[PDB]
Amino acid sequence: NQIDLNVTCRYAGVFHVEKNGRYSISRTEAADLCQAFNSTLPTMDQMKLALSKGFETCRYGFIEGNVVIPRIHPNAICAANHTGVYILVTSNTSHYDTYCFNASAPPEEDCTSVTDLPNSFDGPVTITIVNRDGTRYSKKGEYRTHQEDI
Ligand SMILES: O=C(CCC1CCCCC1)N1CCOCC1
Repeated sequence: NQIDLNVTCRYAGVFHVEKNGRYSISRTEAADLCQAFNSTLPTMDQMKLALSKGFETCRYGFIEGNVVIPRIHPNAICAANHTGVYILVTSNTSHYDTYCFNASAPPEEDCTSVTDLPNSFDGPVTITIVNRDGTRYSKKGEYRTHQEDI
């Protein structure tokens, strides 16, 4: 009973979270997952400020109201070579990664590692935070509040 959560740098408090190395989070699970990091789904304004500070990924993830990819450098295989906060318009499917926003993070680029899952609740799952540099933090708990996500 294990969940891997790959996390990034925080940019103006915004960061990316990928679950189990594949697109696998529903919108309900995404809000619960950010709450476990004492965080919320970013607003579009919060995401645009994060982009302006250096944030980009090559993965679709939820924000409040949309599924997006923040892009700085054009790349043909990331958001069809677009720049800016690219918004997914047409998809058949419902599961993506998520973005999260923590208001207490530093104002600009924070590329230190994540060393805690501060607001997870009691549960049976071994949850492992995996940083880009490979460092890990594990703790037993749960974050999902909706049965359909378990
Ligand atoms: O776990 C924590 C805080 C513990 C430490 C405290 C300083 C920042 C690095 C790690 N967070 C989860 C998601 O990003 C914002 C905060």
